[PDB]
Order: sequence, then structure tokens, then C-alpha cells
Amino acid sequence: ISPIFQGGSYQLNNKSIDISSLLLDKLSGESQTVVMKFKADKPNSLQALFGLSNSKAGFKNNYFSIFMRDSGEIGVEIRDAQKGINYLFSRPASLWGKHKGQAVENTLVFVSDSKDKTYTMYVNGIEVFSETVDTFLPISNINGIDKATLGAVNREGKEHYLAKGSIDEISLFNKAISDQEVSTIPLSNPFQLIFQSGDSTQANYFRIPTLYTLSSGRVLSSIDARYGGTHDSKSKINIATSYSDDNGKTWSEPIFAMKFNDYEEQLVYWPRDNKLKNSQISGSASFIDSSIVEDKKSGKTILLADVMPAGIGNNNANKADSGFKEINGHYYLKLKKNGDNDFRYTVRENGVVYNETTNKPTNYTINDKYEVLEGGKSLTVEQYSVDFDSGSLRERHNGKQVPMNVFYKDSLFKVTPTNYIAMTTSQNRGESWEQFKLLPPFLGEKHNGTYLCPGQGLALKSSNRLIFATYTSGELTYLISDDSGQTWKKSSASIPFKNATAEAQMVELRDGVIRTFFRTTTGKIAYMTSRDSGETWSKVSYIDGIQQTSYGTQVSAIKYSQLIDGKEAVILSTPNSRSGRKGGQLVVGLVNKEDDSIDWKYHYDIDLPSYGYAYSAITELPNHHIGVLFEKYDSWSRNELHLSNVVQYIDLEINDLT
Ligand SMILES: O=S(=O)(O)CCNCc1cccc(Br)c1
Repeated sequence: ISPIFQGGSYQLNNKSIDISSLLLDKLSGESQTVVMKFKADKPNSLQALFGLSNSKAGFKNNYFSIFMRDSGEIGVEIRDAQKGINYLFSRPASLWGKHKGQAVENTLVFVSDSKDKTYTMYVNGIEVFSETVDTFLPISNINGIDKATLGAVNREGKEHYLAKGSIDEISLFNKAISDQEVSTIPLSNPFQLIFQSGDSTQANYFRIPTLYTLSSGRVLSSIDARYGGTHDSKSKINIATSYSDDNGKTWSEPIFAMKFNDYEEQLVYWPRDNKLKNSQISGSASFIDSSIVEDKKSGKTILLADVMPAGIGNNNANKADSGFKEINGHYYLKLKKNGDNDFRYTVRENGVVYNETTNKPTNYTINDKYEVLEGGKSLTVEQYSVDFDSGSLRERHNGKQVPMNVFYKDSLFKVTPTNYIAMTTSQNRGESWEQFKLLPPFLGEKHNGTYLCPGQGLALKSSNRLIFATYTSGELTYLISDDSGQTWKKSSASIPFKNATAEAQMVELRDGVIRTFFRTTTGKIAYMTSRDSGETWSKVSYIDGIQQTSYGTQVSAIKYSQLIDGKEAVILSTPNSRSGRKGGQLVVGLVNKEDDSIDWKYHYDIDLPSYGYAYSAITELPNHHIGVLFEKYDSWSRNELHLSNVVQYIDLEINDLT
């Protein structure tokens, strides 16, 4: 299983390199594998790394190419005019540019398999596309191929798609190497994966990463395990967690912190074509947006997430209703029975379902898992599975029964179609999680619930106080517990925005002094300050020197434990761009002890300004390195939906940042 061609140390400086004499006559049979280790830290807008072409006049559309874009997209073209074949396969956000200042060696493996009629592309150990066709075109079998080229494609005698970069190593094989053999090829990745396609979650997609360093030194991560592509609810989403006991070097197989069972956990390849990419799992309950904190006193870890029932709806479901009924100073979860046109039930004390019209209790109770019991017996519903077998999304019963939950479409009793917040705890630092409990309404019976700010909660250094930031229209709403999360109270902090996705994260600058950085609609990150451990909040200011888009992106933030240039330091993680979710940065700010103002002194580029960077999580690791888990793609863009293995983890040292 040896190369028919092997070469390296090619410099692509806007001048193609001819390797036709070396390669062309070696090509034989209809299956080929290309292995290429390359750097491109200053790419042109659109460039080919490798071309096989008919360079003759009139045959400009007869070539094979491996190309990239300065957005980080990778692809191939496979074209033959006489055969009437014009294949283009690609995936956005497939590349690295730079890491710690140095050009990243990307490892690219392209397999053209005539027997399976399939083209498969791997970059950096990640499969980014695998495409089967009815009419297979061997790359070697393009009519009149007479040029093998590095760093351009020769069409009619001219250099198209000129590249800037380098190819440190390239090998070709007259065989389609197995997925197994692919996995044995050495990689030089700057990142690692915590959560990934095919792991225990069986989600093909992940979003909304979090990171938190526990007092034992265990580092914990939570994430949205997203099943129906990368869409926000409506979809099927569970909250998964993983932890590292060796400063981020390795990570446990994920488990669920919050899960529903109404729909099967399926690993699905979500269509990316314009006609089908907006298909959505539409009848599933789900979670979305998790946040983690650790309680010094009990030692427990606490995880909150938004919860959504299957009946949720983007506009008329359900602002102006909390889903609870106030009865004598207390709040009770409302319920609608199959058949009624209003919510004539509540879940009163010990989960007894009461009929509000008659105030009489019923023979139904709700257990700890929000499951329905009749006379003490567990009611069930049939699970759903999804498929695109018929050329469109279908959601159908799969024969399997699962406990009946009030969040489900098929349930006898349903909650209000609105967003809630749930809380779970772990007593073993993320080895297992309790059944979740809904938090009560904070803004009243008739206000819909606030939205959890994903990332971290705040454990104040000097007290037992726990704080989770949430948002709603017109304010941040901080949730405050002084009793290990048994009871919560709110602290409202008005902001000058209506319907902003005001995702907020907090740092403690010094004892009792909290600064909250948050997402806005102004193109600038905002902040407010509290000096009484979250009781009251200042007016809103904005950060200069960092740009976000009009719609903005989540910002992650930590207080670094060590002095930098002799001052207290805060590190922010955000895209730095007014155009899209790209140009990732860690920004180091130094605190001015005179006024608690922050001088944003150091900007570290995570990767190229044009390479994707969206939601993020940062934590100070126990060894004082910085851990970063982040969406490495544009999670807003309608062109970069449903990509696998783009949430990645890196390790950095402060010297890297400065
Ligand atoms: O669009 S993004 O800014 O990439 C992500 C925004 N998610 C906000 C949200 C929170 C809870 C439920 C639902 Br539904 C949406």
C-alpha cells in the first residue's frame, strides 16, 4: 500500500509548480487517494492546492482540483465536458490557518473510490464530506488530462486559482484507502475534540460550549448535543457533559445532564442544500443553552439550561405566560389535558394534578422526572424517529415505548408552550446528574420566562453566593442563591435594549465587585458593574476596540488568577469582526485599581481574521494555562449550517496571549 508519487517542501507563492512528468504516467486504475500536508496562513480568496487538468484550448472545463477559500472552506471539482459531468463537493469551515502565531500544518486526505462510486474528504482527522454519485468520474479518467499542477489549475495554458501557501508533503495512491487506514495517518492538529460525531451522545452536531474549572482540579464542560442539524429549538437537543482530570489533555466519554426520550437519539446527516437545510425536528421536546457553577459549601456542581416542550413556537408560544399559576403566594405548573381548550389543571404539592375548575385533585400525579402517573402507574408514549428516506423529513413512531413526560407532544397532560429554566446537580463532579427541577417564575405569573446566559455561573470568592445571569426584553435578570441553589431570588438590571439576545457573563474583579460583559445589538460588547455582590447594578457602558456584528455573538469571560504586568487581569473571548462570526480573539484587559476601569492591552488572534469563530467558553486550567472550547465556524451564516466537529478545544499559555 505504497505511494505512486511522493514529494514535499513545495512553496506556493502565486506561481504554480509543474509535476506532470513526475505524476501523470504513474496514475492508473479508477480509484485514487491524495494525502496532502499543507499550510496556508495567508490564503488568496479562492485557490487550488492541487490540479489535474486538460490544459488544451477548448477543454477549460476538464479538470480535477482540490481547492480552498479564505473562509476556511475546502472542496474539490471534478469536471469533464465530454461526459457532461460537473461535480463540486465542499464544506465551509474545514481548515486551520495559524495557532500561537505559527502556520498550522493541515492534513488533508481525499479518497476517490470507483467501486463505491464515492468521494470522501478528510481534513485534520475529520470527515467533512462523503458523496456517492450515480455516474462516477475517476479523477484520472478526465478526457485529455495532460497537466499535474501544484498551487493552481492549468486551463487553456493559464494559471487559474493561484495559491499562496505551502505543501510540505504530498502523496498519491492508486487505491481508495479504507477509513481504517485513514485513521492511522499522523496528524499535526492544534486542537482536540471533547464532543464529537459518533460519541456516546449520538448527536451529529454540537453548539453552545461551556467550561468550568472545579476545585478538585477537574475541568468540566457542558454543551448542546444537537440532533436535528445545528438549528436552535425547535429540534431535538440534549445537554451533554464531559470532564478532564489532567488539565484538558484527555476528556471522559460524554454523559447527559439533561435529556428527553420522546424522540430517539439519532446520528443524522442533515441536508445542506438550499431546499432542505431548514428542515427541523418539529415535534420534539428539547433543552438549549447550558450554564455551570460550583458551590463551595455543599461541594455540588450546578447546571442550568433552558427547557422547551414539543409544542413551543417561535412567535405566539408563549410570551405573556410563565406557564405557572399563582395561588396564595406560591407558583404551580399549569397543565392542559388532551381535549381541553384551556389549561384547567395545575401540579400542586407532591405532584398532584388538580382540576382548577373544581379545585378537586385527580388520580394523576407527576413524578420527579416530570412523568405522568395514573393511580401510581407509569403511563407511556411511543417514541419518534426521524428520516429523510422519502426525500423530505418525516417524524414517525418507532415501536418503542418511553415514560410519558408533560413536555412531550403525545402526552395526556402538557405544559404551556413556552420556555422554562431547569436546574440539575451533580454530587460527584459530573460523573452523574440528578433529575432536573424547573425554576419558578421570577418576573410574574404573566411574564414568559427569562433566557439563561450560556457559559458559567458565578461563585463569589468570599461568600456562599451563587449567581446565574439570564436575559429578557429590557433587562438582564440575575438569579441569586445563597443556599446552594435550593432557593433563588432575582436581581433585575435594566439595559437600553428591547428584544436583544443579551447573553451575559460575569467576572469578580475583587471581593463583591462583579463586572458583567454582554452581547448587544449595537456592534459593541457592553458591560455593567455591581459592588454589592449582585444586589444592585450600574448603568451600561460599552467596550471600544472590539467589534461585533449588529446581531452580536456570545462573549465568554474570566478573571485570571495571576497578575499581568503587575495588574489584575480579565480575559475576554469573542469574535472580533463587524461582518460575521470570525476573527476569534482572546483579549487581555488590565484593571485600574483607582476606578476599576479596564485597559484592553493584549489581543491574541485565535486563527485568521477570516476564519470562523462564534460562541465560546474559556477557563483558567489548574496549571494556569487557558482552556478554550469554541465554535470554529460561522454559526450565524446560512451557508455553514449542519457542520460536524467544528466545536474544538485548544490549550494556551498566558505568554502566548501576550
Ligand atoms: O442565533 S444564535 O445567536 O446563534 C443563538 C441564539 N439562541 C437563543 C435562544 C435561546 C433559547 C431558545 C431559543 Br429557540 C433561542
